[PDB]
Formats: sequence, C-alpha cells, structure tokens
Amino acid sequence: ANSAKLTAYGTLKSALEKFQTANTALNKADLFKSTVASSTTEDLKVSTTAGACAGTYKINVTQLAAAQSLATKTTFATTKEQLGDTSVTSRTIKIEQPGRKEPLEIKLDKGDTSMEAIRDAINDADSGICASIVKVKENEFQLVLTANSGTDNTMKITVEGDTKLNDLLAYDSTTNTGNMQELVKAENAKLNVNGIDIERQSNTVTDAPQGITLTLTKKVTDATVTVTKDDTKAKEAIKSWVDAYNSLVDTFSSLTKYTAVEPGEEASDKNGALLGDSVVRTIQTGIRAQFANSGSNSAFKTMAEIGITQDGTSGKLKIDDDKLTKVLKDNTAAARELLVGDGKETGITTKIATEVKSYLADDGIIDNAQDNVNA
Amino acid sequence: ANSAKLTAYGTLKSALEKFQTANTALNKADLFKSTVASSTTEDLKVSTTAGACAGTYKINVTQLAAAQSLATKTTFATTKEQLGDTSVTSRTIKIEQPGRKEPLEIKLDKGDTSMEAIRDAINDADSGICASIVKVKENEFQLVLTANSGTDNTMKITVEGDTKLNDLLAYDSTTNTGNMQELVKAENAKLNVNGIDIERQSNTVTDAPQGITLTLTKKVTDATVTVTKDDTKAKEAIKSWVDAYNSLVDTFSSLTKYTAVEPGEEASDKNGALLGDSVVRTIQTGIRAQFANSGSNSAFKTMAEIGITQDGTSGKLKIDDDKLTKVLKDNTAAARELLVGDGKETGITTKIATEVKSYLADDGIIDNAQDNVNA
Amino acid sequence: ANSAKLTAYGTLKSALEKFQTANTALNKADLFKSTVASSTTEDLKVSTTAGACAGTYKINVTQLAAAQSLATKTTFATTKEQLGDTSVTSRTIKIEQPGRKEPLEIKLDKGDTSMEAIRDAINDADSGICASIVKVKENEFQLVLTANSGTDNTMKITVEGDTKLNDLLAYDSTTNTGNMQELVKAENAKLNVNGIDIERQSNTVTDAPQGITLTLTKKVTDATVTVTKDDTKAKEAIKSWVDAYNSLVDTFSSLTKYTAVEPGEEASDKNGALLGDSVVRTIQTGIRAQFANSGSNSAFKTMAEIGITQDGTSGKLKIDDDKLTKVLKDNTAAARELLVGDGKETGITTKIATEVKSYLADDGIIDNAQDNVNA
Amino acid sequence: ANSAKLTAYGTLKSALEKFQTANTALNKADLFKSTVASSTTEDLKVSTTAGACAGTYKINVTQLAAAQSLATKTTFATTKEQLGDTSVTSRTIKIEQPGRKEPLEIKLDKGDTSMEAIRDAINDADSGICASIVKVKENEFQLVLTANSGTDNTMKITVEGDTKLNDLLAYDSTTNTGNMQELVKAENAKLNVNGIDIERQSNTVTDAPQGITLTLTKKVTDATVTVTKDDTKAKEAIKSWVDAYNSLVDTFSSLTKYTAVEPGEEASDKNGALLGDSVVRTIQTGIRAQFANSGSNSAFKTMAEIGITQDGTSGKLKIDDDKLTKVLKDNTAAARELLVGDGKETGITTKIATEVKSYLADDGIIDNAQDNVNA
Amino acid sequence: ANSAKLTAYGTLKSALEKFQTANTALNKADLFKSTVASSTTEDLKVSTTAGACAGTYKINVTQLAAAQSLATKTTFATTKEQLGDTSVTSRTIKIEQPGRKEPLEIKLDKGDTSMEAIRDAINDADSGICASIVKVKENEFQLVLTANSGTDNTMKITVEGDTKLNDLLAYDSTTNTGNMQELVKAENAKLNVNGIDIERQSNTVTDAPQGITLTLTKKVTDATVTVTKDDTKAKEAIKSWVDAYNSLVDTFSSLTKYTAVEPGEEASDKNGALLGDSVVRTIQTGIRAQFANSGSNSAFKTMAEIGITQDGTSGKLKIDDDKLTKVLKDNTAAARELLVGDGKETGITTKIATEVKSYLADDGIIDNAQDNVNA
Repeated sequence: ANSAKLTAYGTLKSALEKFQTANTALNKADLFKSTVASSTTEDLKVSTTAGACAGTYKINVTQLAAAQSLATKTTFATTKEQLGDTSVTSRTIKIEQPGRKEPLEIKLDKGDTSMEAIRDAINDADSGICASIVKVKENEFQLVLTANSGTDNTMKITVEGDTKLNDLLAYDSTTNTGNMQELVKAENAKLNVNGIDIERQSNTVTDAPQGITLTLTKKVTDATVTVTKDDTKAKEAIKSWVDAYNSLVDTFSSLTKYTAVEPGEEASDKNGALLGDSVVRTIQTGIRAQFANSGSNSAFKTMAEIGITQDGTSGKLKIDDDKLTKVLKDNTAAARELLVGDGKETGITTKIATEVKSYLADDGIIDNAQDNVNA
Repeated sequence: ANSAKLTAYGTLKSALEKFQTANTALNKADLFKSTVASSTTEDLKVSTTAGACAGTYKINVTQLAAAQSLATKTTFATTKEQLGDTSVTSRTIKIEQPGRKEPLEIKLDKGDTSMEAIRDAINDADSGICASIVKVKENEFQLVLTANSGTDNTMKITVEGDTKLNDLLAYDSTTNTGNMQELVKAENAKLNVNGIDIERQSNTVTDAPQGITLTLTKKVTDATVTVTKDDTKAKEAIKSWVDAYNSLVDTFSSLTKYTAVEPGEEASDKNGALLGDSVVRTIQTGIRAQFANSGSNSAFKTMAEIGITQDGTSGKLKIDDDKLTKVLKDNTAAARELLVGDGKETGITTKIATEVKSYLADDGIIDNAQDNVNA
Repeated sequence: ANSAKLTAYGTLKSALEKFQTANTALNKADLFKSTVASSTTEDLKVSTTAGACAGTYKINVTQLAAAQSLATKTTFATTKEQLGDTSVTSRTIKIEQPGRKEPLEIKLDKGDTSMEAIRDAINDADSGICASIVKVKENEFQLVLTANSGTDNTMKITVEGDTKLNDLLAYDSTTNTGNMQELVKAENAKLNVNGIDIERQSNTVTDAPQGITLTLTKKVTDATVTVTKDDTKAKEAIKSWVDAYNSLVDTFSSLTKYTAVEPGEEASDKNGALLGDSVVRTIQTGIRAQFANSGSNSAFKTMAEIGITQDGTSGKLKIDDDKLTKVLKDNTAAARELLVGDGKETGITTKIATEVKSYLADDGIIDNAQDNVNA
Repeated sequence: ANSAKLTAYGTLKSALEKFQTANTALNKADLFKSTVASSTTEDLKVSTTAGACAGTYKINVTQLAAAQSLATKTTFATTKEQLGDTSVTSRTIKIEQPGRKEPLEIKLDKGDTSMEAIRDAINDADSGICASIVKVKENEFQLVLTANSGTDNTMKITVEGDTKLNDLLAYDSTTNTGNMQELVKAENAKLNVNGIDIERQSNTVTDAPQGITLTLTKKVTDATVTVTKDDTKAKEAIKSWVDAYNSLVDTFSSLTKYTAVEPGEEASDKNGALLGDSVVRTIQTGIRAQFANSGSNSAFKTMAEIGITQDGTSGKLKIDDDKLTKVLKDNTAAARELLVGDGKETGITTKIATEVKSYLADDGIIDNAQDNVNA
Repeated sequence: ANSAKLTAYGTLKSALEKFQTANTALNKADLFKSTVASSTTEDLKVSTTAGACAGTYKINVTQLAAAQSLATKTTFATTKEQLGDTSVTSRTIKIEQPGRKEPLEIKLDKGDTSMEAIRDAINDADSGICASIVKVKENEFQLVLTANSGTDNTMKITVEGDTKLNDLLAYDSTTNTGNMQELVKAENAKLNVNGIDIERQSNTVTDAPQGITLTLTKKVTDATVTVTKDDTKAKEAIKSWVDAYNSLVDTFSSLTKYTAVEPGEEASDKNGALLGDSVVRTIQTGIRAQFANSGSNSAFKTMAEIGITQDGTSGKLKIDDDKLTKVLKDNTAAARELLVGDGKETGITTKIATEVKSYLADDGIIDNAQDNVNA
C-alpha cells in the first residue's frame, strides 16, 4: 500500500524535474530577439546572435589584418648546428609588445642554441609569438618568428647573457632597426557599415552593429548584408515547453488516475496512488494560475488569446500553430514581455521558473512531504 | 448481437469522418488554378500561388527599397554613462511617421538615460523603429535608430520634459534638420513588368500581375520569368480523394459483408452487422448519384468520362491516369467546372461535399439512427 | 487428386499471364532505335525519343516566341467598381483569332461589369486567352488579357450589346487600332540546325530532325548537340524478358516436377500435377522451336549466336552479357530485325508474342483444356 | 562414417574452387600497371587503363571531327507522297565510300518511293549512313542522309533502274556534284600531345601515348593532363586474395580439426573428417612451397619481407598494410615480377595458379582420390 | 571458486590491455600542435600536419616542375619490326643522371630490338625512366622515354655492343646532342611564401614553412593561405581516453563489486572475485595519484582544474566540456605540458603511460600474480 505511494511520489518527482529542466531551457530570453543574416558575396561572412537591428547594411571591407613575422639575416647548414656560445650556461630572450602588461622572457640553456631548440622554447612560451623553420633549399635554413594580428603586437627583441644570440635575434620595432629582418608587417582591419567606420585589430569584427559579427576573408565592396527577424527557434522552444507540460500533466493524471469499480470489489492496481493529494492539487492550481497571467503589460494576458488551449480530460495543451505563428510574427515585444518581461516578477516563463524552483526548493512543500512520509 | 451492431455503427462513423476530412481537403479549389514559375537569374525570386496568367514576363528591377537609419552626433565613453538629466523623474520621446495614425510615445525614467536603457526602451516600443549601439573603437560609442522600408516611414523625433535628451535625439525629417545625423535614407522599390511600371514600399512586390509575388535581391535587367500551368498537386489531390473513397467503400462493404452459410447454421461473426440498413443504402445511392453530375456547365457530364471507374465487387475506384491527365491538361476550366463549378450548387466536389455534410450534419439521418439505437 | 490438378492449372495460368505481360512489354520496338543527346550550354534543352540520326548538330536559336498581351488605357479605383452599363441585362464579347476556326464569344450579365467578373469569365473561356489584374499602386488597377505564343494567335476584340464595355475592351489587331493597348507583341521561334532553318510557333521545336525535340530558354550560338546510340533500355528489356522466361520455365518445371519414389509407395505431393499433359508439352515445344527463328532476314538465326543459352536441367536462360552487349553495339539494325523485323510474321519478339497470344487466345488450346477439365 | 568423409571431400573441393577463382581473378597483371589521370579543363576527357607513362601532357585540341550529311534540293508536301516512278517494280541505290571494301546497295520496291520508306530502308542498311526527315514548316519536308566521322566516309550516291529517284538522290563527293546538297562537311580530328601531332578520324583519340584515351568535346589550349601511378586496385586485389587464402586455410583446418578426448571416450563429432589425409597435406605443402618463391629475379623473395605473415594456429595470413603499401609504392616493377614476372615460369601468382590448376584439373590428385573412393 | 578467480583475473587483464591501448593511442603528442589550413584559390592545395605557425601566407607559384621526355627521330612501320642488329646476341643501354649514384644499365637480347621489347625492358628497369609508344597515324610509330621532375634528372643515353641501336637511342643531355629528340624539357618549381623564395624539384613543396605542404596545380598569384589552431582531434582523443578510463574503472568495480546479503546466506555470484586484491588497489591508487600529478610546470597542477571530475560511486569521469574547450583554446602549451611535457619524466599522459606499462610489463605485479596463481 505505502510502497505504491512511494513509487508514485518518485515518479511525480521525476516528472517535475523533467518539467523544470524544460522550463529552465525556455527561461533564457535571447531566443525572442533572434535574427538571421545573409550576404550577396561569399567572401564576407556574417553571424548574428541577438540584439541585431533587422535591416540592410552596405559593408565595405577596406582592409584586412596582417600579423608581423620576422626572419634571421643568415642562412645555416642545418637545424642542429649551434647558433650561440657553448661556454655560457644560460641566457635570456626578452620580447616587448605594446599590447602586453609585462615583457616576455625566455630562458635558454647551455647547449640549446640550435634553431630547433630556440623554436621549441619560443613556441612553448605561448604568448602570441610562434616560431618556425624555413628550408629555402638544400644546406639552407632560416628562423621565422611571428606575432598576432594588430599594430598593438609589434615586438622588440633583445638578448641578455649572450652576445652571439643577441647578434642574431635582436630587433627593435619602434626604431625599425635590428638583426632580424621583417617578412610581414602588421596592419589593422578597417571597414564601413551603414556610413559608420569601424576599426579592429583582427579580422573578426564584432560590434559594428552591436550583435552582428563579421568575418573578413576578402576585400569586398558594397556587399549587402540583410538581417531579418526569426522565431523558428522561439516557436520550437514554445512547443517543447508545451509538450513538456503535457507530459507532466499526463503523469499527474496517471498518478491520480481512478478506475470505477463495482461495490464490494477489490481495489484495482490501475488506480493511481496519488489520489486526493494536497501537494498535487496545490501545484496544479499554482500552474493553472500561472496559465492566466496577471500583472503583465502585454496586450494578450493568456495563451488562450495566443492560441494554446488545455483539454480538461487529457490535460495536454493543444497549440494553434498558425495563430501562434501569427501572434509571434506580428508583435514580438508583446509576447516577449508576456513570457519574459522584466525577468524578476512579471513574465510567464520567469514566474513559472520561480514557482517551480520554490516547489523544488529545499524545505519546500516537496521536501516537507518527503520528510513527513519518511517519518 | 447488439454490441456488434454498435461496433459496426462506430466503424462506419469513423470511416465517414475520414472520408469527410478527405473531401473537405479536396474542397479547396484554388489548386486547379495552380501555376509554377522560374527565372533566368538567381537574383530575382518568384513565387506563384493562384490566379497567375501563364506566360513570359520581362521583369526589370530598377530599384530596391532602403530603410532610414539615424545616429547621434556625439561619441561617448561607454553604454552605462548617463546621457540626460538625473534630476528629472520622467520624460517623453515622440516619433512622428506619415504611415502611422497616431504618434509613438516612449516614457523614460529618472536614472535610465544610458544608451543601453534608451535602446531597450525603443526596441520595446515595437512600432517600426529599432535601436542599436555602435562601437567605433575603444572608448567610442554611438546610438543608431532605424525605421522600416518606404518613404512613408521617415520619422521626426522630439523630446518632452528633458532638454539634454532633446539636445541629443531630436530630428526633423520634413525639414531635414535635427540633432542626430542620417545614415541610411529611405527609398521606394520600382520595377517594370511586361511594360507596366510597378512601385512598392518594401522589396516584396506582390501585385504586378495579381497572383505573382517577386523578391528583389539585386537589380536585374530583362530577366525572363516564365509561368506555366501545373496540375501535379491537382492530380495528387484527385488520387488522394479517390483512394479515400476506396477506403470508405471498402469499410462499407466490410460492414455490409455477408458470407454464404448453410441453412440453419449460426450467424457468422464475419458477417457485417450493417446488413439491410436503410441509412447505408441511402448514403451510397446518394453518393453514386452525385457521381452522375447534373446541372453542370462542363462539357463532360460524368466523372466516368474522365477515366475513373468503380469496380462492382470491390467498390473501390480505379483511375485511368493517362486519360485523367489528358483531360486536365487539355481543358482545365472544363474539369474545374465539372468538379467545382460556381461552388454553391454545381460541381462534383461541391455537390459531394454538400451531400456528405448533410449526411453527417447534426439531426441528420446518422444522428437519428444513433438516437433510435440508443433509445 | 483433382484439386491438385486444378491448383497446378491455375498456377500455370498465372505464370503464363505474367510471361505474356512481360513479352508484351518487350514487344514495342521504339527501344531499339533509342538515342541519348547532350548539349554544351545549359540554355538549350534537348530530348530524344526515337528515329534520331546520331551525330552532331550546330543549333543556333536566333529567336524565341512571344505571346501577345493587351491592357486597358484607363486605371480605376478598385476591382469591384463597375466598368459598363447597369441597365443592360446581358452583352457579348467577341474575340477573333486567325488560328481558330470559330470566334470566341463570352456572355456577360447585368451587374457583372467588374474587373474581377470580366477576368473570371475570360479565364473561364479557356480558349487561349487569360485575364489578370495589375495593381500599379494604391487606387490604381488595370485589366490585362494575354494570348498564346505565335503570330497565329493575335486577337481582335469587339463587344455587342454594350457601348461602354465596347469603349473599354475593343481592339483590332489587323489594323493595329483599338481601345486597349499592346503590352507584349507576338513573334515566332526561329532556329538553325545543321544548315536547315526551322520556324515554329512556340519555343518547343520538335521536328528539326524528326525525332529530336528542342527547348529554347535563351538565344544560343553554335551550341553543339551530340546524339549517340543507346541500348541500356534495350539491354534491360532483354534481361527482363530473359528473367521472365526463366521464371515461367521454373514454374513449368515445378508443375512438371517428378520425385523418384520406391515402388509401391504413395504418390508424393511434391510431384507436379501437370505431368504428361498435351497442352503443356505443346506449349513448351512451341517455345523451344521459336527459340531459334525461322524466316528471319538477319544474319544471326538464334540467340545462341548472340549469347543467351538455356540451361538443360533448370531450363532458365543464362546471358553472356559481354557478348550480348557486343552484338547490340556492333550491329543494331540486324539485332532489331532479328527481334522485331517487319512486325507481322518475322522478328523473334513479334512472332513469339503472336504464338503466346494464340496459346492464350479465346477458344485456344488453353481455353479448350480449361473447358474440358471443367466439363 | 563414409558419409562424413564424402561431405568433407565436397567441402574441401568447394573451398579449393573458390580459392582457385580468387587466384584467377588475381592472375591478370594489368592491375600492377595502373594509372590515374586528370585534367584542368572540363572539356577534355581522359581515360587511362594501362601502359601509361606517368607524367604531364600539354594537350591542344586543334580540331574536332565532323561527319558528312546531305539533303535533297526539293521540299515536298508530306512524307507519304511518292518521290519516284510507280511503274517500276524495283530499283537499286548505290553508295560508295573510300573506307568500305564493297559498295552499299539498297533495294527499293514498287510503291515505296515515300520519304518514310526510303528513310526506313536506309536506316535498315546499317552501314554508316543514317536517314532522317526535316519539317521546315507546314507543307514542307526534306530528306537528310548522314555518314560517320572522318574523311574516309565521304559518300557518292547513284541509282540504277529509276530516273526520278536518280534525279533526286544522286551525289558525287569526288567531283562535288550531285542532286542532293551538302549540309555538314567531313573533317578529321587533330591534336598535339607533348610536342607530337596526332590525327584521328573520330573524336576518341586512343594512342597519342599508347595507353591513354582522350575525348574531345571542345577545342582546348594548353590543357595539362597529369597521370600518376596507382595501386589501390592492386592493394585491394592483394587483400582479396589474402582473405581468400585465409578462408581456404580456415576451411582446411576445420576439416582437419581435432579435439582432444579422454581415454576410453567416444569420438567427438566436432573432429574434422580430413584428419591425416595425403591429398590435404600434399596440397598445403605445395602452397607453402609456393609461398617461399624460387627463381624470381625480384629483390624480395617472400611476402614475409613484404609484410604478410601466416599465423600457425589459425593458418590465416595477416597483412602489414603500411609495409605492403610502402613496398608497392617504392618499387612497382619488383613486386610485379615477384607476383607475375614473365607470366610463364616465374612469378608467385603465376606459379600458384599453375599449381592450383594442376591440383584441381582432371586426373589430378582430387580426381584420383574421388575415383578411388568410387571404386 | 578458483575458476571465478581466474575468470576475474582474465577480465581484469583484458580491461587493462584495452586501457593501455587507448592510453598509448593518446601518447602521441603532435595532436596538440594541430592546425588547419585553407586557401582562397582552388588551384593551390594545402596540407598541415604539425609544427605549423598559425597565420597568413601570401603564396605565389611562379613556376611548376616539368620532367624531361625524349623521342626518336625516325617513324617505323609497326611495333614488332626490328630496330637493331639480329646477329648481336646481347647489348647494353646506359643512362646517366646527375641525381643517381651509379648509372643505369639495361641488357637487351638478340631478337628483342622491337619498340615493344625496348619499352617493356626500360619500364621494367624502374629507375625513374618510363617508356611509351606513340601512334602518330597509320603506319607510323615513335618511341618516347621520360624522366622524373627536376633538373637533377636530365639523362644521357648511350649503347654498348650495338651500332644501330646506338644510332637510335644515343642522347647527350650535357651537350644537347643526340640521336633522339627532346619533347619536354626539365624545370624546377619556384614559389614565394611570406617574402621567402622557395625552390624545389617536384611540385610538392613541403618545407616553405616547415610543417605546411603545398601542391602546385596552377600558377597562382597572391593566394592567401590561412592556418589556424585546431583541437577537435585533441578534444576527441581526450574524451576517448576519458571514456576508456571510465570503462576500465567500471570493469574494476564489477570485478570488485560486493552485494549486501543477510548473515549466513550463500555467497552471491554477482560479487566480484577480485575483492580485497593488492594488485587492484595498488594500480588504482597509482593511477589516481597520476591524476594528482607532481613535477609538472603547467599552471594547472591537476586535471580536475581542467574540468574532468571522477564520481566516487560510479568511478567514471565526467567532463566539463565547455571548461575543457576553454582551457585548450586559451593556453595550448600549458595543457600540452600538463599532459605531455618533455615526454620522459613529466606529463600526465607520460606518467600514466609509464605506470600502466610497468603494471603490464613482463615480470611485473600482474605477471607475478599469474605465476603465483598458476603455481
């Protein structure tokens, strides 16, 4: 007798957890301000997440971003040949960049003055400089050191403790003098969006309109980027939450299912163990009150106006898909305020999340019911 | 004995409901005036639903539609900095557009003069103006307000209650004066179709020929849009309705199936419980008479001329696909009048829909039979 | 005992029906003269069915076909506004075309002088004229009437019974005068194929070489259309006929299968009930004799030369696919005459079809056997 | 007892037949000289089978091949109209071509002087001339006769027995005089491959390098066709043969499988019936001797050097795929000689095929064993 | 009882072998230095394996590589005709190349002076020269000999023992004199990458930056090749190793599973036979200490900081995928040192590989346990 009650309690808890997970998935409001963008050219790339003013942008990519890469002035026999003094036990390589707070220091050992060793140490630094070796032809090799993109990453190199390695790797970017040689010079990205000039370090421009991120593969002219509203994710989330509510109420009805029996007959095992439970009735009444919104500033106060209606017998909400789509498309802000609102007290999603959290909160009605049952 | 009769009644009701659903799906008549269109270029897009004169249109997209977007004249330190007086408790922002009946008013609070707050309020208005923030570079920000497409949506902005915010957001489009600056100027879409000039607000042109909707991604010249008649949807609907009628008559024959038995033997359960019933015979006779169309203006006076013939033993219709396709292709209006007609009195589909609805209507022969049986 | 005989007779009848159906599918000889075509450009489209001289055609599409479409000289307030006298009870619209035997007459009612009503009536005519409405802008509407393609479809319009509608819709194409206005003027399609000029009405040219149908989407110059022989359909049909014969012979062998048993044992049910039957032996002997052709003018007299040989024990044909492909590719007309010939007495497919039909014909040996068994 | 022995003999024979089939599939050596080609342009097409010198060919398609097609000088009313004398019972049409050994003769009947009849007869000739009918417009028709590609197929036509048909179809290509008229003039294909000029009749060039076949869809300039070595087919065949040998030895071990039993116990039915058989041991010893190649001129004497090693317990070969690929890629000729060689006495595949055919041939060890068993 | 213990030992050994295989698969460290490259043009092809400096390279393909191919000066009747003296029993063909250590010698027999025989012998030599036959037209043939790509493979040919074959095949590349003729002249590949000129023999350039391999299909200008860091392989390997450890711990817990039973009851079969085993506890403690690694120079001293945490009850690791991705993306060298390090003494993967190898090493704790059990 009590085992069936405990099993019903566990099933109800599992269903409530699933419904809470679905509602939490619905909670985030970035889906309502969802846009989709496209461009005429295949060079420019566009990505929009939220907060994008739907419209048309004439995006001109007047420039791309180049890193800085430097190379030695001397070719060598191979990689393993020594490029510095072997009598010196240790030495330091110092690289100064305007965009870093403190200079970069690399410690080099006694016999590790081979281009392979220098390259491995510098690539192990992992602070915006990367090393490579260039094989021009047979019996020729060069060392190449590269920065990241932007004029804030031009670099000035010096060596302390050694003199030959300082005769090799010393470069001064501020004075444009050094023992290395410049391969690739650093530049900034520059574009024009709807009459506003935008400058960036890299080629991933993110706040020309705040909310739209561009990618500059090639220089383009008068490329049209069109951004439109979108709610397919919004409607999919709405239907997912509706189906989760349907599953939850179906589980509640099954746990509260009662089968008519003849007088004097034995109790059927098909009967739900949650018949006449105060917690179930309280939770269902709270959710039903959540259905008819109060305190919202939206024009539509209920999804009955939106088009979602709950059948009494089945307990499953049925969606008027076309009318819901019309409501979402015509007035986005009204639906968003109805479901989200300020996010603290108003908004159907917000209030339902708060109510379900309170129901599942510690020392709540569920915890008290469990304590009473286990007592 | 009576339980079998009730089961047969329920099965007949379900079969008739399915047939009525299929017939109602068939009832929609725009499928006969179905066309399909295509263009030479991939810039112009075309969509045709109904009422399109099949032919060739030389469509020149001489212009596209631009919205209006405005921006402030001052750059600021960040978003959260205040842009208006803090001693003022509340204020009003008024936007006047020719295409709206009443002006747009936005209420701004005391400490909410930050570009984020203004942007959120204006995007919450949801009346054809959208707000965004532009990050030119580090320690630079702009506010951008955008309209919709068309010269009917140019806007004039003023502020009541505050003076700094009025020194910021006030624009006058009629006089081309203001405190903001124009980024994108509004224009109308203009195209030429078969020698007729068409002007629109947006870039979705819908009534150049009434029934064909164009989409203007790029300016195109002498693009050929060819529109041809189509009946694949029509023939698919015809086959679907015929197969639904086949299923209906198969269910009827099963419910009226009589198996030969030796005299004096018990009643077989395989025998349909609907044997010798007036309702079934009356409905079948009515449908059969509906097949023999009367009063239609079409040249073909019967659906048998089309090519679909009903087998006597099975009762399920078989379609001569080639002859039906020939009839549909050669004379579309004749077939449409034969099946649809004026939509009130004549037409095979219209007569059949009316008859089946009357059979399934409340207080009809089926409801009377149910009342008699349940009594 | 006799039940097994009847079952075997029915199985043989079904197998013979299937073989006859497959042979009838094989009978048609258009597959032997099968070609496949292609073009260099994607504007021109090509379709070849039969009787096409394989080769190369330099096809120049010097012109396309334009229909004729006319429009009114006056714009109106809307569709529902009346266009003619309301006191007149009925009136007639007459359209004369050179390509039609009798003029087109449309009857218009008393209060049905709205552009919607005229448009619906003319589209209901369904005689090569279609009606549409054009919305230039707000509070502007036009009526447009369109013909089909070709100079044989230019039309002359008049109205009898009414004077205002005659002031609206009257056009004279012969004199180029009227109350309507010309939008699209009619032209003929003109192309050049292998030095021969071809003229057509529409843009579907079908007899430049008799057997090849072109489609003219855009004007093209020196497009090369290459047409080659093809027998993949012929090969697949040959395989299908061979497999059908294999199935038929397997069914015959099963119905004539005899299982060795010890003397004095009972008759096995595995034994075919068609053992020692005159009709079955006669049919099999006829098929075996017609396997090798007599009276054919082809160099090869049997498919044993071609490569298809019947196994002794199983009786199912096995195909030497490589040798059959070689025979088909090297000599097409020889194999065609060998299978088809004149189509009356010679040709293996034709005379086999005749023999099988005579076997299955009414009052034939099969029907006589059925009558004798049922007697 | 003997039934199990016969079943084991049959299973061994089936396994040996399958292994022999796999070895015969492996036998052909064209897989070792396998190349793959590609081109820069999509006009030129390339196909390589064997014997192709891997490298780069600059192929210039300076010309394509045109057939010859002729047409009559008179247009007619239709096809069924007679084009020749009806009093003449029969007549001859003679076509002479330089590329044919004997002239082409067509016999025409009394009333068969219709363009349809002439066309059908000439298409029935099937000797490089094909007939077609051209419908210029209404009440106009032409007859067109076409050759194949190459200047060796220009044709000269005359008629014996009739005068009108000779006034119609007589053409002289040598003197460029006739009653027909030329539509398409015959030309030869000309291309340049790696500085060598190649001339052909058709547009399928096959021996510019002997082993590479080109296809000339359009005139191309400086198209680079690169041909590289390939062994994916070779390695796949090697794996297939190795797995076939694995299956064969697995079957042998199953038929020679022995299970240990306790003293005094009954013989296990899981034991193979081929335990201690002279034929099996002899065949396996011969195969293992073939594994250790002798007389080969290759640097490698065994696939153990290549990477394929035979496990003792399972008896199935295990392949070092990486090492086998290395061996195949580095030295193709060495592996080819090791497996194939001259194809008569040396080569592992050759010797294995000879040994297996000798084992499975009539009067062989298996046939002798079966004869002894039947004795 | 002991059979269950042996089965548990075998299961533990199999699970540990699988975990060792997975950890050895993870042991390879070049996955951490994984990059992905792309180009703007479709001609140039790019591949990257490891050690690639992420950035942008402007690659100009100023030249491609051509092999050398030579041909005879005389055309012949066919292939089988003899091209040399028949009285000479044997002769030698000598080819000298700068890029080979010793000259190439081909031995030719008495009657084997046919172009087919010479071609087959030279293609059988397989030392960078390949032979082909060219059919210019009917009754014309040429022999063509081709080298490989690069000026180091120009070849000089002479014949010893014969005078006619030496009159045919003798070429001198150094002096540009000979009896053959040059078809294709040899050249070197030349490109420019980020201001560094690169020269190669073939068209597969591999060390312009050491780590990026280019393929030069066509001459390209200012092609941008962008190379970015990548860790999808890294994260997939990490997750695969984590799941392998999870499965290993699940197997361990199954072999150490203990089920609570009533006192005096029989031992459950579900209880693992490895309960209270020193080897299992030692291995698990060692591996758990390996996660809590010491001596690593990485900023994160524990893998738990990355985001992968082991549940006590289940023993299977749960991965914080987002935090793992952030850790890998932000600091690649730190994670690499944490897992790999120098590869000898530090690095979690290195420590775990050493520990598991020692556990599974011969004469180890597992081998000693097996020896004790089998004793």
